[PDB]
Amino acid sequence: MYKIVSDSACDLSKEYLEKHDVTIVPLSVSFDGETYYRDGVDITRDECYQRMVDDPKLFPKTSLPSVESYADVFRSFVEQGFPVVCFTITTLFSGSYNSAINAKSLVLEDYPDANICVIDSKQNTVTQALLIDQFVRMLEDGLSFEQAMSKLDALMASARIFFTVGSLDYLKMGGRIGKVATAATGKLGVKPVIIMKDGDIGLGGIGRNRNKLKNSVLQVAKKYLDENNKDNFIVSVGYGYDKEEGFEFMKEVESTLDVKLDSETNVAIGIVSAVHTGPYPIGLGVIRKYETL
Ligand SMILES: CCCCCCCCCCCCCCCCCC(=O)O
Repeated sequence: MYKIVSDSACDLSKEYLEKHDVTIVPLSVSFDGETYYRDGVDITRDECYQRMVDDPKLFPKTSLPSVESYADVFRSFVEQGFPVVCFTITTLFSGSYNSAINAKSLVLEDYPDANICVIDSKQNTVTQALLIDQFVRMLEDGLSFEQAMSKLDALMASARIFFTVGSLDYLKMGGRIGKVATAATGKLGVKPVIIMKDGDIGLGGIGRNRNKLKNSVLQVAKKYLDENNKDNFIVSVGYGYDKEEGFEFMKEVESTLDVKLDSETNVAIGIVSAVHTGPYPIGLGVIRKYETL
């Protein structure tokens, strides 16, 4: 029996965490740059979105989890004899992974025969949730840790997020915009269609109208799924401030792609991503079914 751990960027539902025994190590958010609140623990996802929606000039800051936060979780499981597997947001967005690496080392000092595996998921939000869920599936289906790890690279390489946001303001201010900043996207009124793959974000298209942008998101995903064998993928949706739009989007996804969503890994996009996307991200994530690899 493994104790699966993730940082809070994965956005897995309360229900999922209880059902599959996944433990979350929270990132923090600050609105004034002085006081920080642990994601989901000291503040709720809905409250954070509200602060941003109420104040379009407010740019909050995120902070990686402390080494001690990871260490206390690792330690409590390890002294019970549990092997630990810990997933983090992509190292290209956050130093979360390296906090966990330092925390593993800390715990080893006091428990030299401890089994702790730290994984740079190379994902975020929906695809981090999809990857964790593939791992949860493999272990529940009776694969050994080694058998599951032998599929990890291919799973991570196959993951994609296809999404759009309300503006470039938060991405630029938060420093992770990277290749999504171009001459075209810098023009007044334009929003990007964004693709997350291989641990980072890139530009998949542009537009101006919310509904047209969501249609472009779907067309970009459809091309990828068609190329790679749609039947062999799990598909889930992530939504931001407007839950109704999210549910309606899920219908468009199922209709356009001719799939049924895996609802367990649908996510209300969390604070970690929202601080950087703004309160209006919407999109879908996909990942290969391990069985097909
Ligand atoms: C369907 C899901 C759509 C939302 C996808 C958003 C994923 C990529 C957007 C960029 C996210 C940057 C997050 C950086 C978090 C930094 C945390 C920290 O301070 O260490």
